[PDB]
Amino acid sequence: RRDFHILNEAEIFQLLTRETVDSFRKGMVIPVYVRKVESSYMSVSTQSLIAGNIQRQDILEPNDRRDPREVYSVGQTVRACILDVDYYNFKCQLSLLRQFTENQVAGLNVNRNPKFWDIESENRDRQEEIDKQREESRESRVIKHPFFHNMKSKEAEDYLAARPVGDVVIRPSSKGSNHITISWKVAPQLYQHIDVLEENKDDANAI
Amino acid sequence: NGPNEHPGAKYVIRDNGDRIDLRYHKRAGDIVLQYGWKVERHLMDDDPVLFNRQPSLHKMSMMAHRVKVMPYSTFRLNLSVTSPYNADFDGDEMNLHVPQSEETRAELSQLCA
Amino acid sequence: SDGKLLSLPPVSIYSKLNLNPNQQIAIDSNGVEVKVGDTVREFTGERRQGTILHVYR
Amino acid sequence: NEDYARPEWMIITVLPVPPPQVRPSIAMDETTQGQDDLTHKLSDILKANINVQKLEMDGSPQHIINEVEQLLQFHVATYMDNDIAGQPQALQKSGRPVKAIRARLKGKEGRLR
Amino acid sequence: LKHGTYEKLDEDGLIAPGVRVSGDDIIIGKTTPIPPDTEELGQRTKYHT
Amino acid sequence: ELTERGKLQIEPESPYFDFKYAKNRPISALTATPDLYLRMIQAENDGLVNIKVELPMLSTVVDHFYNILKSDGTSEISEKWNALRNDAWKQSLDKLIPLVQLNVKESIRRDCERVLYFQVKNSFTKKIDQAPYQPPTYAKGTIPRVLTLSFGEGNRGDAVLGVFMDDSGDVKSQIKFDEDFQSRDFSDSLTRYIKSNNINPDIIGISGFNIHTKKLFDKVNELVNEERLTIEYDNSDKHLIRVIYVNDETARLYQHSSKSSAEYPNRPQLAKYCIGLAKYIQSPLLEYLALDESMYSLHI
DNA sequence: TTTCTGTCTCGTGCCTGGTAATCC
RNA sequence: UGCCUGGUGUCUUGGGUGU
DNA sequence: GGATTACACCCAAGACACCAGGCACGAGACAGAAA
Ligand SMILES: [Mg+2]
Repeated sequence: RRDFHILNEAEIFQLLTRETVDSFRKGMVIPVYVRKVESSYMSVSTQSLIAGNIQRQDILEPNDRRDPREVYSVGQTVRACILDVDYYNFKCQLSLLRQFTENQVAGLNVNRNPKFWDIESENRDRQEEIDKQREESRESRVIKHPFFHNMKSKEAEDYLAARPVGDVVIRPSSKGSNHITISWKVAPQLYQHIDVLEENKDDANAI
Repeated sequence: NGPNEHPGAKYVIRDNGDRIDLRYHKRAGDIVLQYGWKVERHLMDDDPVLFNRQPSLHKMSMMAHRVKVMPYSTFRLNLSVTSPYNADFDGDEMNLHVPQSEETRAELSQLCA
Repeated sequence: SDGKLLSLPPVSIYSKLNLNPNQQIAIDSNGVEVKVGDTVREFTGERRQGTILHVYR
Repeated sequence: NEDYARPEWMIITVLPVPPPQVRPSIAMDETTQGQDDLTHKLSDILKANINVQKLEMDGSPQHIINEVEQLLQFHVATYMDNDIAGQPQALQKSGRPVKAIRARLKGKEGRLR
Repeated sequence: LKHGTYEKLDEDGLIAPGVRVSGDDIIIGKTTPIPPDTEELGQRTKYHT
Repeated sequence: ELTERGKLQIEPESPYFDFKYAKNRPISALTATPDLYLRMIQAENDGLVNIKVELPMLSTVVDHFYNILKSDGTSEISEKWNALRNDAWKQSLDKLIPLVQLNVKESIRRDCERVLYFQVKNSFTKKIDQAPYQPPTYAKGTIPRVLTLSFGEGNRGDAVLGVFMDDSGDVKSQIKFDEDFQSRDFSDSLTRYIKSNNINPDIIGISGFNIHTKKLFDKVNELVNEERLTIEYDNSDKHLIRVIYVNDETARLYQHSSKSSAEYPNRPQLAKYCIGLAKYIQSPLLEYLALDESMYSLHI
């Protein structure tokens, strides 16, 4: 048999942190835990007890001029991106810049060659799911007013048809819950719909 | 305001039923309230409470009053209600019971007032 | 974590993964911290919802 | 009633043993806890049952059998009612009468009131 | 342990006269021995006795 | 192909995402990567995906067999006969295709399974092929006297346990260090245990459950480098006693096995873990054998 | 007297059972 | 980086307080 | 013979399985005995 096998840096790291070198390397986003906040750096801890630090250039955005302590405090965990890993010393440096924490989405290295990958199908499914995300729900509006009636434009005109000239009805507007359509009889078989824009609304159903 | 400053609160109860104690919470300012939660706030003015003196001989011995928070350590009554309670101020003690629901509050304010 | 089911004797299992709240931390898509027992809803897919039982990676 | 109250069920042949929730133990001091009265009475009943079973299989002088079975009857009866007029009550080692189940339910301090 | 504070006790477990005390404070410190558990496995003498 | 279940369940993090839209993958290259085909089959069995085998030149074979079968007549009667023959031939192809697809699928499945079986065999052999540690100035195969030190986790209240075993494989003495491992008292007590009691271990093993064990390893290495704790050699550059990390799958499984409890009824779990580490250093093969059924649950 | 030791008393330990009206 | 605790006998008896 | 005799509240103080006697494990001391 071969002599006793001595663990190396990668094997020791995997044994201690129970995290593989592949799953913990450059270009990965992990929810680290803030442990100490300082003006020039922030000391954070990962899930696997790996102590990390970030130099002041990356805790806050380059455009912002605030203080690290005001924005982030102890116990406020944030997402971070791995920049460097000291496997021997179990030390890592992180970045809070959104160019890493947000843009890194397709982190897999799957070969997307059109000859062997159906890019068109994945794209089509992508707009399908994005349109599904765009899909929402809407409901009717209820208002309490003596001259308010939940009628269509033609319905309001027909309701005012049986009434003499000058009678007024109020119905929801098609421009949104912040708009109100008022229909009044200008003349026999002649009606005017006037849109009213609402400001400082307490509620969608409120006036 | 917390459980030591009036007006304040003692607990925050989530939808699932878990109770958040505000004495032992270090991040009380970091609590956001969602609709449907319950806040066990302090007793405030105009809260209906049932008020009682023993022995309860008749149904006028339990009546619902409106709370007014005052200093010092005694319950205070308008003197006209000392007749139905058969109470005077030579050392008598009386019991106060707090309703814990909207239904019970409505019952107290509409029936026993 | 893969989504499959296994059957093993109690001896074969390594040990329970005792994790403190300083270790069992979850962050949602928007970056807001979510703790144990909270209710979250899937952003896409079946869009299901439920209470968190355990958080790992 | 044939379904619910059959006459021969008025004679006890098997005894139900209540859970410890009914007869909780109390810690008298920091070290020694105290068994409840019902627990001691059930222990006495079970000892009498063991004694009857042992006596029956070994050797049967009718006088001894009558004495031991009458002791078992007394223990079972006093476990449920310790105020039977016409005979002495069951006493604890401290000299106080045993608090039977019937005594738990009656009076101002009983279960119902 | 009681939820009060033990910081007002002296070395002998007794408070000293002249000390202001409030409700639930500990004025007498007393402990009773308990048979130790298997915590001697890996506890550095920090096991409850 | 993807079913609706496949359309919804194959997420960018799921292992099935590697072949969510694969197309025209060569069969001959599959045998070199058996796990991809195995995972495709597993996803198919879950009702998510559908695996299809197709030939670019299927029309060529159909036309060639038709030309062999078709008649050379040009009359309308011959045209009708040729049409009937071609339609029957197309129906025969429709019936025949699924069976051939299934046969080819089974053949590739067997090939990939055999390849992965051989790969797992080689991985296991590599895992279990290691002779015991050879102390210096000794021939290969000699069983060394070993000392294991461990504390497990390193939280406040984590004493360091020490277990020493001789070359005979029998436990000789177990010691507790109840002071802080960073104190001078810890180092002095460890030095006294190492030297005074004539223990003279040939190699010292250190292991744990987290990164806190690294500090203990560094402290022990510094102590060894400072006190010059050279190995005793039976009767001159005396060599230092080596301190290394130890793989502990077998130790972790041994600390929970009832075999240790029967063997050591009055010992802590950490003592059993240290004994397992020491036995693994003495003889990895026997420790791997001791797993019995739990060896199959190792990450091979 | 020096030295190996016996073996029977004895300290430490423990099991477990004996022992006031009234009223219907 | 050293890091925070809710858990309180029972049974008798006596003396009191307001009606 | 049996059953029941106002309501609520406060505080303090004294008692609550003890024991003894027969069975086991370990130890040790002072006296035996060869030299
Ligand atoms: Mg009075």
